[PDB]
Amino acid sequence: VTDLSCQVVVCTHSSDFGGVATLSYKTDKPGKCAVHSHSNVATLQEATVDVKEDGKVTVHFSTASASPAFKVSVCDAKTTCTAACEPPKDHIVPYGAS
Amino acid sequence: KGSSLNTKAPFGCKIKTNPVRAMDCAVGSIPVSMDIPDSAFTRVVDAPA
Amino acid sequence: YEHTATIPNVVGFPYKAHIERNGFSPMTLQLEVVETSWEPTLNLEYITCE
Repeated sequence: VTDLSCQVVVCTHSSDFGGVATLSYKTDKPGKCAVHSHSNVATLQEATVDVKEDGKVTVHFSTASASPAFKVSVCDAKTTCTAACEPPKDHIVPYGAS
Repeated sequence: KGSSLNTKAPFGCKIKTNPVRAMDCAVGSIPVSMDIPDSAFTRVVDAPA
Repeated sequence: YEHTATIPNVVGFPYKAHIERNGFSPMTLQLEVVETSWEPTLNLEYITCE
């Protein structure tokens, strides 16, 4: 696949990581794709990539940094995206990492 | 006993007897604070595309 | 998760608020108002007849 078009659906606060990502992988054969993303600024949600062939393979991604930039390693390449991780509502909770 | 209390009512209120109704008036607004539930909004990827 | 407003308090108005936060979907709502009788702190005086 190529064309690493990341559709970061929500840039959360946030909590346990969760948040929106979707690599629009221009691929001919979906399957097991490399998921774990090359940037420690926001913690990734999932580990492998269910690759929709030519599809927006969705993914979780959680970063608490309000000026977020998510640079993933979507198996056949990197993937660039940046969304504002808009801060959440509550104050104290189970966990988060980003 | 001339013109009515609600009947000569200004402020557009519906005036009326013992539970002394002056209601639906043309007076005032409605302030409100709505503690919205989690279930009121849909999901983040829960929406249609 | 807690918005606030103030609508036209005459009966005969649809209030509505399309408030959603991040990740919660767009929370449309439509409130209405019905009657609101005035009835102040009244104290009766004389019980006049013939």
